[PDB]
Amino acid sequence: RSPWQIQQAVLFALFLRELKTRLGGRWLGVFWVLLEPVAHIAVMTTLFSLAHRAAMPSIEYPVFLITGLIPFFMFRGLVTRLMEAIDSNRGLFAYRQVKPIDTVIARAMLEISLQSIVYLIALGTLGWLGFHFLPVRALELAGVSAVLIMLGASLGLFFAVVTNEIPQARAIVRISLLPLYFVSGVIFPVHTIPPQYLPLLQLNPVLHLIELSRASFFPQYRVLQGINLAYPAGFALLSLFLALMLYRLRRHQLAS
Amino acid sequence: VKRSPWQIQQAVLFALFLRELKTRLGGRWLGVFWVLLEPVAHIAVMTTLFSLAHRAAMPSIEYPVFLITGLIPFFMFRGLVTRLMEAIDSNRGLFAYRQVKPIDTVIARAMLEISLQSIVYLIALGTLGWLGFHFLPVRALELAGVSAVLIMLGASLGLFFAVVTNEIPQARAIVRISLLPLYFVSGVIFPVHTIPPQYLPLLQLNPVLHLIELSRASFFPQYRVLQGINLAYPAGFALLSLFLALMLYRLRRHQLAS
Amino acid sequence: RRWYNLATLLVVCCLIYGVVSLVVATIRDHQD
Amino acid sequence: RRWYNLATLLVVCCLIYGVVSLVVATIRDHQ
Amino acid sequence: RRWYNLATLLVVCCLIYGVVSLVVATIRDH
Amino acid sequence: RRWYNLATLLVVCCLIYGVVSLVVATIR
Amino acid sequence: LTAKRLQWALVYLPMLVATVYFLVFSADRYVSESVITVRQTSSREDTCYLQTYIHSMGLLQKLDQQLKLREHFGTPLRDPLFRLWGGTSQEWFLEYYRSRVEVLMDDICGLLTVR
Amino acid sequence: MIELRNLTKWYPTPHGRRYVFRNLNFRFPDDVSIGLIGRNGAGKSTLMRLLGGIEAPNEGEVVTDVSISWPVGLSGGFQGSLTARENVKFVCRIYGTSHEDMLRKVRFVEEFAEIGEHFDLPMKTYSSGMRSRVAFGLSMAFDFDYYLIDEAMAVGDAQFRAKSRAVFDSRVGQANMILVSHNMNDIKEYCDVVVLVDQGQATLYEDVEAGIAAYQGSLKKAAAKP
Ligand SMILES: CCCCCCCCCCCC(=O)O[C@@H](COC(=O)CCCCCCCCCC)COP(=O)(O)OC[C@H](O)CO[C@@]1(C(=O)O)C[C@H](O)[C@@H](O)[C@H]([C@@H](O)CO)O1
Repeated sequence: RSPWQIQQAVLFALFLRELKTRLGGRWLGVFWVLLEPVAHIAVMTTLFSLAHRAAMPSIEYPVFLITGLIPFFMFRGLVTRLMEAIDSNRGLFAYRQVKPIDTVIARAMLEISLQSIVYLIALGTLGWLGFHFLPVRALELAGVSAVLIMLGASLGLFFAVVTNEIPQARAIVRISLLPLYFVSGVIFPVHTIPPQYLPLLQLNPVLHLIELSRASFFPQYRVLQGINLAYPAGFALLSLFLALMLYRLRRHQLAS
Repeated sequence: VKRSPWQIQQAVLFALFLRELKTRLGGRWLGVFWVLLEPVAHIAVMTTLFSLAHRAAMPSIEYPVFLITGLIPFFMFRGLVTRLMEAIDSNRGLFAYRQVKPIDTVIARAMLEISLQSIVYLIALGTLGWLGFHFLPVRALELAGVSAVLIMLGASLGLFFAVVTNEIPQARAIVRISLLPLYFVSGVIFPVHTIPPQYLPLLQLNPVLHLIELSRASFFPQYRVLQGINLAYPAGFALLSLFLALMLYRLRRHQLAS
Repeated sequence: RRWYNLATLLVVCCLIYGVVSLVVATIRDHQD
Repeated sequence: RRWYNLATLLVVCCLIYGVVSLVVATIRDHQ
Repeated sequence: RRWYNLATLLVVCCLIYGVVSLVVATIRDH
Repeated sequence: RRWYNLATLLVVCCLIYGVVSLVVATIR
Repeated sequence: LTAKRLQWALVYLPMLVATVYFLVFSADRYVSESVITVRQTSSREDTCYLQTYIHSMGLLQKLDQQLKLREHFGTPLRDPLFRLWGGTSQEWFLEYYRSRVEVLMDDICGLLTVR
Repeated sequence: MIELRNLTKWYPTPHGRRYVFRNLNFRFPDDVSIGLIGRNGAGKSTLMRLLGGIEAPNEGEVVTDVSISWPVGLSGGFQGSLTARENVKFVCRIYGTSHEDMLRKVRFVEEFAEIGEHFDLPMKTYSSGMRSRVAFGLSMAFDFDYYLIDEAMAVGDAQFRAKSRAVFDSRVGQANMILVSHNMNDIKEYCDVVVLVDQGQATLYEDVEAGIAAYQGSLKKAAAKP
C-alpha cells in the first residue's frame, strides 16, 4: 500500500466522522449554515439599503452583500474551525495511520465543500429573484477564491500548531475575527471611508481579496490604488511556509 | 460552637476569594500587568483614531476623561459577565464539602472583579488628576448609585448565564461575541449625540447605554443627556434579571453538583 | 397618577421581597 | 454642600476600607 | 381588525402563563 | 516644578523596578 | 427573620403608606400646556433664548410680583411634599418653580411646548 | 446520635425516574462501629455522601449531634491548579480554625505526606498515590467523632498502608469508623454492628457475623433468580 492510498483512506474516514459531528444528530447544522447568510442579509439591507443605493447607483445591494459575504464566511470558517481539530481527536492518535495534518485537511475540505454548496445555492436564489448572478470573468474569480482559500487554510493550520497549548488564546482569535468582518469591505463599499484611513486598512489581505473578487464578478467595477493581488499572494505563501515549518518542527509533541 | 450560617458563609467566601485570586491574577502576579495595560492600549488606540473628531463633536470635554468614564465601568461590567458566567466548571470538583454551594463561587468571583476594577478606577482618576485633566465628579453619590445599579445588573446577568449554560458549557463564546458589539454601540468610545435619530430609539433598548450616559452626566459639569434616557428602565431590567436569575438558581440548585 | 404609581410600587416591592427572600433562603441553605 | 459631601465621603472611605481590608487579608495569608 | 389583536392577546397570554407557571413552580419547591 | 518632577520620576522608577524584578524572578 | 416579618416590613408597610398618602393626603395638580414659536416678521437662537429665559430668575421676580405665586403654592396644607413651605429660601423657590413649569423642545420644528 | 427521616433520592434518566431512596426512617446506634455494606450500585455510595452531606436529601433530612467526615481519598475533591499546600490551607480556612492551629495542621500533613519537592507543585501533575496520601493525611488531621472510608485502606503500596494503619489505630479509641469495603475481613476486624442496604431499605444486625451471613444469603438469592 502506497502512502498516498492510505492518505486517501484516512482522509475519507476522518471526513465522514467530522461531517457526522459538524451537523447535529438529525442534521440541524445545515439549517443554521443556510440561515446565517439570510439573517446577515436581512439585517444589512434593512439597515443600509438607502445608503448603499446612494453609494453607487450601479450595483444592487443583495448581490454585493452575497459576493462580499460568502467568501468571508468561508474564510472565517476555515480560520476558526481548523484550529479545534487538534483537541477534538486527542485520543484518536493511537492507530499509527492517523496524523494531525489529516484532521486538518479533513476539516478544511469539509469547510470548502459546505461553503461552495452555500455559494451555489445563494447564486441560484439570487438569479431566481431577478438579480445579477453571472460573473463576467469567472476564471479570475476562481483564482482569487483559490488564493483566499489557501490563505485561510494556512492561517488555520498555523493557529492550530501554535496554540496546541494555552487554549485560552484559541478563544482570543475568534474575538479578533469580529472586527475583521467590519473592516474588510464586506458590509459597505470602501469608496466611502475618508481617504487618510485608507493605508491602515490596506495591510489586511482579505480586503484586497474581497475587492478583487467583486471586481471580477461585476461588470465595470472600480478598484482603488494598492489593491494588488501580489500582497495577498505573498502573505498567503509566507503564512503557508511558516505554518508547514512549525508543524514539521513541532510534530512529535502532538501525541495523546 | 454552633457556627451560625453567616459565619460559615464568611469563611467559605474568604477562602474561595483567596483561591480565586491565586488564579485570576495568575501565578507570580503576572496578570496585573495586563490588567492595567488594557485600558492604556484602549485609550491610545481610540485617541489617535478619533481625537480631532471628538474635539469637533463636543469641545467642552477633553477626550481621555470622557473615554475613561465610559471605559472602566464597561470593563467592570464585561468582567462581571464573562468571568462570572464560567464560575461553575472551574470549581466543579470542589462541590464535595457541604459548605461549597456554587453561589459562593459566583459571589467570590463577583467581589474579586469588583475590587480589582475599583482599584483600577482609582488609579485611573489619580493619573488623570496627575496629568492636569478634570478628575473630580461634581455629583459623587449619584455616580455611586448608577455604578451600583450597573454592578448589580452585571452580577445578575452573570449569575443567570452561569445557571442557564451549566449542562451546556458552550454559548459562552457566543456571549463574548455578543458582548463585543455592546462595547461598540453603548457610546463608550464616541459620544452618542452624533448618532442619527432614526437609529436612536432602537439603541435605547440597551440598558448599558443608559447607565453609561447617567454615570457620565453626574461626573462632568453641564453634560446634556438625550430624551428617553432614564434610570427606571435599566433599574427595572436589573431587578427583573436578578429575580429571574435567583429563581432559576433555586430551581436547579441540586443539578449544579457533580 | 395615583393608580399607576400604586401598581408600579406594588410590582417593585413584590420583586424586592422575592429577591430578598431568595437571598435569605440561599444563605440559610448552609446548615453545618 | 455639607451633608452631601459628608455622604459621599462616607461612601468613599467605606469602599477604600473594604478594598484595603481585602488586600491586607490576602497579604497576611500569603506571608 | 378582529384577527390581528387575537394573535397579540394569544402571545401575551402564553407569556403570562409561562412566567406564572415558573414562579408557581418556584414557590412550590420552596 | 521640583516636587512634581521628583514624584513622577519616583513613580516611574518604582514601576521600572517592579517590571524588571518580576521578569528577573519569573525567568528563574 | 421569618417570612411574616419580611412581608410586613417590605410589602404591606410601604404600600400602606403610599395608599394613605395618594388617596387621602395628595393634592391634585392641573396642567395647562401651550405650544409656541418665535419668528421674524417680514430661529434657533431665539428659541434657546426663550428656553433659558423661562427658567430664569427675573421672570420669577416679575411673576411673583404679578400673580402671587408664593401664597398660591402654599395653599394645600394636606399634602406636605408638593406644597411650598412658607419662609423657604429663594433658591428653593426657584427650584420649585423649575419643577412646576416644564419646557420641552421639538428640534425638528423648533417648537417650544410649555406645561 | 444519627437519625434519618423520610429520605428520598433519585436522578432523572431517559427511561424514567430511577428511584434509589424513598421515605427511609431509621435510627443508628451510638458509640459502636458501623459496617455499611450492600449491593453494588443499589445505593451504598449515595447513602455515604448524603451522610457526608455532599448531596442534601430532596425529601426528609438526617439529624445528628456528632461530626461526620467527608469520604477519605477524595482526590477529585481538591482543585487542580492549587498545590497540595494551597488545597490544605483552603480546607482549614473552610472550617474557620485559628492561624497557629492551621499552621500545625499543614506541618502535620506535610510530615505525613513526605512528598517534599512536589508538595509545592500544582496537583494536575500528581499521580494517584500522592493525592491519596495527602487526602489520607488531611482526613487524619481533623479531630472528628466519625470517619468515612470508601475502601481506601487496601489501595497503595505496603509502606503507605503501614503508616496509614499506624495513624489509624492512633485514631481508634477517641473516634469511630464507618467502613464501606468489599473485603469482608475489614468488617469482621473493625466493625461492631452491621447494616445492610438492599433495594432501598436498611436492616440492622447487632452481630457482624449475622450481617455478613445475610449478605451472602442476599447474594445467593440474587444469583438464584432464573
Ligand atoms: C480595541 C480594538 C477593537 C475593540 C475591541 C474591544 C474588545 C472587546 C471587549 C473584550 C471582549 C472579551 O471577552 O475579552 C477579550 C479582549 O479583547 C481582545 O481579544 C482584543 C483583540 C485584539 C486583536 C484586534 C485585531 C483587529 C484585526 C484587524 C486586522 C479576550 O481577552 P480576556 O481579557 O477576556 O482574556 C482573559 C482570560 O480570562 C485569560 O486570558 C489571559 C489570562 O489572563 O490568562 C491570557 C492571555 O494573556 C489572554 O488571553 C488574555 C489577555 O491578557 C490578552 O489580551 O488574558
